[PDB]
Amino acid sequence: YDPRGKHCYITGGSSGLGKALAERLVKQGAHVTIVGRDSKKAEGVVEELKAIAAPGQIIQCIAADLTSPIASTNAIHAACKPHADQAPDYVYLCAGFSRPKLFVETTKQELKDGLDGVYWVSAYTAHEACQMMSKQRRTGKIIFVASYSSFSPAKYALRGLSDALRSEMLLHNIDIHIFLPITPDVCAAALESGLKKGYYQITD
Amino acid sequence: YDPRGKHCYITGGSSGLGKALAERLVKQGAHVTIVGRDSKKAEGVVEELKAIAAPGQIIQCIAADLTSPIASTNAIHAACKPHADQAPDYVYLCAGFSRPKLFVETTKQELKDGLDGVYWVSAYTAHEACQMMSKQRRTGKIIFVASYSSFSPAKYALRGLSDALRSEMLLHNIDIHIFLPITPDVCAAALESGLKKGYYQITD
Repeated sequence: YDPRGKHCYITGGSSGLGKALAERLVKQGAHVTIVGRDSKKAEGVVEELKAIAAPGQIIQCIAADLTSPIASTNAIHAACKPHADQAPDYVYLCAGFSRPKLFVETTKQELKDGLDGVYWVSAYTAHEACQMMSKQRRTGKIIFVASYSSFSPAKYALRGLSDALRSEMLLHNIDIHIFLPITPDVCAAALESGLKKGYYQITD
Repeated sequence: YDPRGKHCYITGGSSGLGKALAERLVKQGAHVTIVGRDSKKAEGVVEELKAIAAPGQIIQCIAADLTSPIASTNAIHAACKPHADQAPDYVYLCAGFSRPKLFVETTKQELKDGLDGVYWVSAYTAHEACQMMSKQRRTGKIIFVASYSSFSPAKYALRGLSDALRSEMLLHNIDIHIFLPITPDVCAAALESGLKKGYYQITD
């Protein structure tokens, strides 16, 4: 886990923990690609980080709804045209919304929306991510982030997919990790902490 | 947990564990409603069980894809027109398919299909189920069944929803349970076993 000079593709990088992670993955000296839906929100942060980058560091961003398989697929693909079609190395999955409610209060379309909102954002990407490194036959990491509710299912699903992959994808020699979390940049340290120390599961 | 004279609505009741459960929930003396997709498969089992029922026991079945919110919603509603619009008492969630594969091998549409296949079949029902007892303001139980992969997420999701509900729905005074499993009828005993003994989590 040496991030410097490495493509770091970070979903949800335009808000809390995801932005934080970019801040430092830059300070250290990576190529940092943030994804989000809000173009201005992200292209703002882009230039904020562009400031403190040393010249020649690719610091781009991409507007996409990562609840669409196609958007998820086109995004990661987009972010490597600059990087000579080199797959990313380190991929960070921080996209998420939390609009908490009561089961009985909730429409079925509300439930579907919340799973799409928390699971697939991470999963649809993670898929095409592996599919990329696999076929290019390169390595590098995939890092999931998790943590009245009824988003809970979606969080468990992530653990579920982490665990399935953390098995499987050591046939295509790909690291798999997951986070179980304080100013975001704190949690950011916890993560880089446990990552250099190689644990598959990481807390604060 | 006295099943006799109680509406027992059982998704996936036309195959393994779900059929088994009907066998005994009849032998004991319930009103038993099996749901499945295969009309002949189910209307077969229906009459098989109709044999061994004592007269006056409502033993019906319903063909529905429980991956549609509307099908899931119309089914449970259908199965209570005979039962004087009385919500079910005991609801058993055994619908499921397992078509195991490699992540890298899998299409994104394959993954979506597998979650729909294992989670929503149970969840879309469980929702309308509660929504029914809640608004009728009656009690009764909701029982989830769980247990290279990439159906794993969907299993974790169930545990996830079980856990969320097992909290929440003790505001609408509704029992919540879950199964973690041998001839199906074995597992069937394990379940009725731990259910009369009131544990929320049940193994074999």
